[PDB]
Amino acid sequence: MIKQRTLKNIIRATGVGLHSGEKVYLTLKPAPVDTGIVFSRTDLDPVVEIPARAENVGETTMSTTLVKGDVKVDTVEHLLSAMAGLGIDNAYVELSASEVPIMDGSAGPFVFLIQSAGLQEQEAAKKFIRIKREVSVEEGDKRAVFVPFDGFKVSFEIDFDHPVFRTQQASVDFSSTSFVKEVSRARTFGFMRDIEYLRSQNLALGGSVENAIVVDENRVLNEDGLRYEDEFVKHKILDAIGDLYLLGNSLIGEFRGFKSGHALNNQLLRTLIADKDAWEVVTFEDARTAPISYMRP
Ligand SMILES: O=C(NC[C@H]1C[C@@H](NC(=O)[C@@H]2C[C@H](F)CN2)CN1C(=O)C1CC1)c1ccc(C#Cc2ccc(CN3CCOCC3)cc2)c(F)c1
Ligand SMILES: [Zn+2]
Repeated sequence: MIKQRTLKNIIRATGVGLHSGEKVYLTLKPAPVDTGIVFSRTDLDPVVEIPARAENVGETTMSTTLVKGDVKVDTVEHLLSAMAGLGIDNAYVELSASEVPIMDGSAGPFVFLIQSAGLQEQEAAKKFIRIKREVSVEEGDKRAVFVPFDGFKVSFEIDFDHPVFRTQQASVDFSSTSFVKEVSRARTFGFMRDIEYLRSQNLALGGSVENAIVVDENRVLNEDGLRYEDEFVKHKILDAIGDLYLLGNSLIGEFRGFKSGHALNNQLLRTLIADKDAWEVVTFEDARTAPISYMRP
């Protein structure tokens, strides 16, 4: 029987918000069965908790933000990506400030910290959202789709008219490939002319070559370049896996992104949730016949 997972031990990390530039103390705690991923602003009195669910997603343009009243948690997608990748169902994420720390701009540091601490199987069936019908959303030339698939796979395409863009297309079947190996280390990227604008608007305050691929007109400015030839589209898949986990359960299905980002990802989740014909919740009493498997805890 495929069991729910939480953390074996507490994880503590320190970092900077990409946008806020604020120093932030992060604590990941075990949580009981059927808790889900709950973010917790522990710098406030009282403490403000926000389940990492589609219903709590704020209307911002820079990253995935969770909101309850006018309290926010910015840039949740890379951490939620790591949680999704390692099959963590239940955890409390405590933050000393409004923004998840950016770390190296990937999920690599999160997956390392979590796998260092280890994982704990819990005595309850892991619940999955199975895609039963195609659900798509469009806005201009951008598309995001859910397709039925006996497993979990993400296909992504970006199309920048830019000398730096390499393959802009990638597909990964996670039933037969590591989230860790393939996608976790893939860093966010910023173009010089966007970074200049965002800086002029007091955004990108934490950004550096240490936590982002910096792309001018022609080339990566980072001194050690790219971690993968296809790091850009790999990072888009990382962002998708993070937004997909706002469903609050691992997906049995395929996601296809074409020039998609968090706004359209959020639109897809909300239409999927609304269309109960297109999805159901399943458990697996026998992992040997399940279409997905997880790493030894
Ligand atoms: O939002 C940024 N990139 C968005 C990229 C990545 C991807 N989205 C994601 O990954 C989502 C969104 C979040 F990124 C996380 N998940 C999709 N996407 C796009 O579609 C872009 C074409 C629009 C971004 C990244 C780094 C910095 C940065 C920075 C920075 C600022 C200053 C300096 C200092 N420089 C020193 C040298 O002289 C210039 C300044 C260095 C880096 C920044 F200001 C902005
Ligand atoms: Zn990202």
